[PDB]
Amino acid sequence: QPLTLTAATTRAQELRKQLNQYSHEYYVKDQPSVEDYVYDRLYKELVDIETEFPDLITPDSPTQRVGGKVLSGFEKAPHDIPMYSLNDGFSKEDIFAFDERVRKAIGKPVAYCCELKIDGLAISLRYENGVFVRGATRGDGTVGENITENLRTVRSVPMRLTEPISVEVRGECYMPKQSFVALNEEREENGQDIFANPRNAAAGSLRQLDTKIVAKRNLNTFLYTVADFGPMKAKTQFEALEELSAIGFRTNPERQLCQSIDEVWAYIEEYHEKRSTLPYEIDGIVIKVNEFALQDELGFTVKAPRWAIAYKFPPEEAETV
Ligand SMILES: NC(=O)c1ccc[n+]([C@@H]2O[C@H](COP(=O)([O-])OP(=O)(O)OC[C@H]3O[C@@H](n4cnc5c(N)ncnc54)[C@H](O)[C@@H]3O)[C@@H](O)[C@H]2O)c1
Repeated sequence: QPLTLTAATTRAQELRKQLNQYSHEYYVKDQPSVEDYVYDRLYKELVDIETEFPDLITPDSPTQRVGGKVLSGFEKAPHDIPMYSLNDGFSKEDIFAFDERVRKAIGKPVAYCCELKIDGLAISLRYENGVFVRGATRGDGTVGENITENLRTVRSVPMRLTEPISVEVRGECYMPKQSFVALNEEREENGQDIFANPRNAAAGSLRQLDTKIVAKRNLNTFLYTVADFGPMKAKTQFEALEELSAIGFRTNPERQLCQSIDEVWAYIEEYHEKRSTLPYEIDGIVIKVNEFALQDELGFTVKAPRWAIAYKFPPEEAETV
């Protein structure tokens, strides 16, 4: 073990503080001081040390936490069903290793429902008898910020479902490139810190206390998770996407159900190219175990599901100069 117990402990402490500090600025202030990959590199090191010396994992470690503390100002939005993060992949190997773990837990190969990781803000919508009653941010996974109002200024968010059914679903809220571009040119004239990336613009907007502003910003959505099914009958993630659409939610069409891990990778390769042709920023791919009975079997860890993995994409910005 290249690292000695002392070297890893001290390193894990440095890493824990440094990373925690950065999370606070990124979630609790939507004003990060470091690039996302700088954070990711450091985060990845912590994970390696924690994996090499599990005895060093502490409750305060960022590996044990999701998102961040709620931005006071708004009303607290407890989550009846917890929200999480996802485990990341940065190589074809990671994708294959993930498949390898799954196969070992299921005992056979499984088909994956692949989707584009829409780069925006995480949201949760609550419906009671077809009526939109609450919209929330992910927060720290157990308590978000109530942003129902703000969310009602968004066209795609349906006010009443197609059936007077009660359900809870999650998805993403974003700002198309088209508008990110525009908005900024405007803010510049108003001498305001033009938004860094489409992600922070959306987050900066939705977490704005004055809906008056929010309304004019122009955001869209994509729903991809059913938290509380109510009377929904889908047994697979691929079906749930159809059902979510069918009851009135906007859902992303690029999804593809893959029967082999080779197909998953090709899907990843594919959209990594088409990327530019899309009107919305995507920060990767989300590979999901299609069968729900199986997702239940795999379960979650303190921070993320075992039945999914997110292949990360550097922002096209960094692939285009
Ligand atoms: N620069 C910094 O200081 C700093 C600090 C903290 C975190 N970060 C960044 O935050 C991110 C990690 O936080 P994260 O919890 O979002 O981890 P993650 O990037 O692995 O995220 C998954 C999230 O993506 C979303 N998503 C989009 N499309 C989806 C789909 N089809 N299916 C399922 N989910 C979908 C969900 O909202 C979900 O919470 C990284 O990009 C990291 O670099 C940066």
